[PDB]
Amino acid sequence: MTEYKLVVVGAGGVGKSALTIQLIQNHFVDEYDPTIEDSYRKQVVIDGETCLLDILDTAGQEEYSAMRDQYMRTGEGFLCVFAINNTKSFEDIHHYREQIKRVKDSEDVPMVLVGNKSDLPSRTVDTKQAQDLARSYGIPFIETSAKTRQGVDDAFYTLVREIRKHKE
Ligand SMILES: Nc1nc2c(ncn2[C@@H]2O[C@H](COP(=O)(O)OP(=O)(O)O)[C@@H](O)[C@H]2O)c(=O)[nH]1
Ligand SMILES: *S(=O)(=O)c1cccc(S(=O)(=O)Nc2ccncc2)c1
Ligand SMILES: [Mg+2]
Repeated sequence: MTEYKLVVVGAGGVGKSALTIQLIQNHFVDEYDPTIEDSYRKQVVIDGETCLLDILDTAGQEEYSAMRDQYMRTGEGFLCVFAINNTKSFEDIHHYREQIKRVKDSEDVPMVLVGNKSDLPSRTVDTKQAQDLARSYGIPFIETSAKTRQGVDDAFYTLVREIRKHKE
């Protein structure tokens, strides 16, 4: 079956681990060591076809590591995550997108902008702001909650579909 290599990037605290663990293991985890980088694996059916997802969940201290570099070079698509209640994490999005463009040496990189923690009412980033940013990057914007599962499959499977079209 076809395999897809996905990488979840964004500032610490935005919910990368929670989004990934929710997708892979179907549980919301409120206390996951922010310093753990790990790859996760799941067999899923997307548009009728069984796929294997391999997902790197990133920790900040590994950002410039050689081993991170190898995963980024081979990564086929990227979720750029911020939290809708944290303006700083939204401000940081360009940093992650820039790193991806550089490592892939490409303007044609499958990516989705993810606004996580949509269940929280203390919003500080507007959907219109993120949609504008996503449009400027040529990518979709998907709202998620790792807590309620809102949008979680949609974010990952949208990225997969983008990789699939990029390859095929
Ligand atoms: N309410 C809510 N909390 C979340 C969500 N995603 C993550 N969190 C919480 O935010 C904190 C940081 O999440 P974590 O996954 O460790 O972020 P990471 O540093 O990007 O891996 C934890 O307390 C999580 O439970 C979400 O969608 N909603
Ligand atoms: S790592 O130990 O090299 C590793 C663990 C699991 C899966 C892989 S990979 O699918 O070969 N590469 C990859 C790249 C980017 N994101 C996820 C997985 C590597
Ligand atoms: Mg984490």
